[PDB]
Amino acid sequence: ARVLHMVGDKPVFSFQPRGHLEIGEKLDIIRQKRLSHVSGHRSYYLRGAGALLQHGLVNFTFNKLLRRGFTPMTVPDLLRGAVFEGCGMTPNANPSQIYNIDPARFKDLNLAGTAEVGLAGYFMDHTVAFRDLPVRMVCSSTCYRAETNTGQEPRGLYRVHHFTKVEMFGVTGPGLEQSSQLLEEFLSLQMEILTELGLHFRVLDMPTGLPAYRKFDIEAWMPGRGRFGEVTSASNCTDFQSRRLHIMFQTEAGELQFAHTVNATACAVPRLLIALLESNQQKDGSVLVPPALQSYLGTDRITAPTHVPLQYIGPNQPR
Amino acid sequence: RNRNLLYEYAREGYSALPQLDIERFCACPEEAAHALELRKGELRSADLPAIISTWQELRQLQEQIRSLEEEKAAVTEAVRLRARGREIRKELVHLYPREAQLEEQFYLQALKLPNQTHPDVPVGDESQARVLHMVGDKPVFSFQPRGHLEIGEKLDIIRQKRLSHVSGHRSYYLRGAGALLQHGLVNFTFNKLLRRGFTPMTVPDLLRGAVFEGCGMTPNANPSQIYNIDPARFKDLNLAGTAEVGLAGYFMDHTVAFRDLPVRMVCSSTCYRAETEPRGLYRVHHFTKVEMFGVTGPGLEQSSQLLEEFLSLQMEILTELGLHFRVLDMPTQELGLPAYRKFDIEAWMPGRGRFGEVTSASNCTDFQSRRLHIMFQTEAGELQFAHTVNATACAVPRLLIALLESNQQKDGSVLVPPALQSYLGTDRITAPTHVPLQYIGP
RNA sequence: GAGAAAGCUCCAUGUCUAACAACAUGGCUUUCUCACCA
Ligand SMILES: Nc1ncnc2c1ncn2[C@@H]1O[C@H](COS(=O)(=O)NC(=O)[C@@H](N)CO)[C@@H](O)[C@H]1O
Ligand SMILES: Nc1ncnc2c1ncn2[C@@H]1O[C@H](COS(=O)(=O)NC(=O)[C@@H](N)CO)[C@@H](O)[C@H]1O
Repeated sequence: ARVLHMVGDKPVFSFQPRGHLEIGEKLDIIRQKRLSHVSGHRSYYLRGAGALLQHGLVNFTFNKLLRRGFTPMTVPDLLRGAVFEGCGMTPNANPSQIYNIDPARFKDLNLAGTAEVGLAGYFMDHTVAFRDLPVRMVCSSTCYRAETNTGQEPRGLYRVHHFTKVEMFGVTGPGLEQSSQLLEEFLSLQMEILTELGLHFRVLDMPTGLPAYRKFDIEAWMPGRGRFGEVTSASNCTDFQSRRLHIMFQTEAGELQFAHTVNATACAVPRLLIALLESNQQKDGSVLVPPALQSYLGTDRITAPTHVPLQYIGPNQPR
Repeated sequence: RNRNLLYEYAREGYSALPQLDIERFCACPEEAAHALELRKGELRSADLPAIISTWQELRQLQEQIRSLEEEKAAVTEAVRLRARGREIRKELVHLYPREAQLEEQFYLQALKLPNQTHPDVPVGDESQARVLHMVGDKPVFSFQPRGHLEIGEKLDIIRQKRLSHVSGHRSYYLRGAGALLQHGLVNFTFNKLLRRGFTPMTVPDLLRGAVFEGCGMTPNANPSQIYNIDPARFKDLNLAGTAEVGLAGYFMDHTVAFRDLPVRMVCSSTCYRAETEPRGLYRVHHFTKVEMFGVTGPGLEQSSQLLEEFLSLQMEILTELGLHFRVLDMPTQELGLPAYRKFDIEAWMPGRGRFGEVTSASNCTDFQSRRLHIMFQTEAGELQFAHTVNATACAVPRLLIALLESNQQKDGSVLVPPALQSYLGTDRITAPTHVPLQYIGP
């Protein structure tokens, strides 16, 4: 759990930190009240400034990655079971993070836990030219997680069934050094993105999951939570997604070999929203918008919405 | 076997029982029979009398129950007679199960009833549908334009080959310029609407069955087209057919201030349809489409005006993109259970050779609001049901096909329109620099 | 995410009551537990 780098300075607030859900609810950007029946449990709705922040962050990260040459890509939402097995996620176990479609209606159809499974499926049983390598492509899609912990902070936006997460997938040459350096480049790029946003963050190294040969975890300090929260997880892999999926790359000689796979997360809308809202929290509850995202939002400072907040007329209310 | 989730919801008490429209057209049976037959929904005029008769019986039982309850309350208050109270309690308890069963049967059959049909909607099939107007003309081509799928495979932007093992049938992938084009389209539509003042909103993909029923789609049926998750893993969870279903769920059982009306919400989210063409992007299980849904004022005039503004927005977006598109009013037969007035916009596809429906606008004025109890409280404090209009600004698969085929060239390069030119950064597209994938599968 | 407890942070359907309440089933809001974060 070594801390490789620490950047930024913790903000100083005279008043006590305010929870992200409370700031959002007062501002009305996010509502999570009596949404059990409508959207299931622990779901969330983003409106007003929150939605603009989500689109702005995804677009800003996408533009930065494209400027560096990342090939943009999109993956099918529905994925087969074998693809998940190759990516190291198994849906056979009763507790699973992979939603399972009804077997009678459809056979072996499962929702994409993360965008990585879709990208891995794209490269399944295919050969990439030795000159194209390394190939880095950024895919942005909504990811649904089957189980979100309710024991701690259940009534929070930190853990949600469906979240928007930009994913960067890169194939590299046979050399382990090539994969390692590629992952290093990915880490530098994500760190630069965080610095541009201005969030105070600390990057640590995870010991030894089983699929990843090496791992890097970026946690961002959030004032409202009052504790460090994991926001990104880049984890190298070595001849495992390919050796499971039979993904091979043809070298100049033409011999078939298995390419290495590096997967990193550019950004996730929920954790970034928590950190951004909490870091800029003000006395009146207003949240300052960093200058980097000022162009996308177009508003220097968020203020209470003019529209009146929605009232509850449902039967489960005291009368 | 077969049971609605809205009646179950009301019985358990999750939400207020919906207010049906049977009383509204009970005055004239012939008018309702004619409108329902023209709509030709699952319910037929032949079966309307049974539902009306059950409703009348239910009303009589309810009046009797109210009278007995009033008598019991009066005797209880005066005492606060005992034998009479015991007899009244026995009578009410005996009658209650029968009344509940009658209500279940009547509401079950009544839910099937479709919404009112606008008089200006032509009656017939899709072909019978009238054409409102056409913007643009087919581009002149020296040679026959090729199919979008073939062009995509040639440029490697779209990959649909050998995808059964990974994504199943009818699965597509976007790469390179295709991905940038899709992102540019979503962002361009989003920015245009945001400038117009639309409030951005994001809706969860997963939704419960009650919201779907209120929206008007059939959540569970033998030919049902909506994906339902396994019951053992999760219960009563369905995949959103469209973003509008999620927005409706968000607005369910809530009120909006009169001043805020009209409320316009733009949501971008992935939609999964079972759809149970052999090749191409015309039919895709899952796709990304920006959706504009707004709740208007009580007046029908206001709802219609909002639908007209949405249609104008769709036309402006397609004109800016430059595709050749014709807007045709949808027929009564295909209007559907929850749609009052529906406008279909078809974009010319040279490779396909036929116009393709890409944008659909539906006026849910009285069905969705009544099913989910969406109401707007006025300044005085009264609650009036609010009309809801939902439409789709653009869909990536259909728009990609139209743009690619319209701008294809003999060399194989695809021209990019000026509006998406800024986002893409290249006036045109060229053969991919990267080597296309090689199939090593046995 | 799984289990359990409570009535508040309360709304419904029922057993004996002339009826409030009291005990059940379930919802919702909290709280207590055992568990995954690819
Ligand atoms: N319940 C959750 N809700 C919302 N976002 C989540 C959730 N779990 C993880 N994330 C997001 O995904 C990031 C990585 O956590 S992870 O899903 O387990 N690992 C990965 O996604 C990588 N394998 C490629 O995406 C987190 O830092 C956060 O940004
Ligand atoms: N099987 C399909 N695969 C891919 N795209 C489709 C498919 N069916 C329809 N579409 C696209 O998605 C759009 C959805 O239009 S619709 O389902 O009929 N109407 C709605 O979704 C309403 N929510 C409009 O507010 C179509 O106009 C078309 O552009």
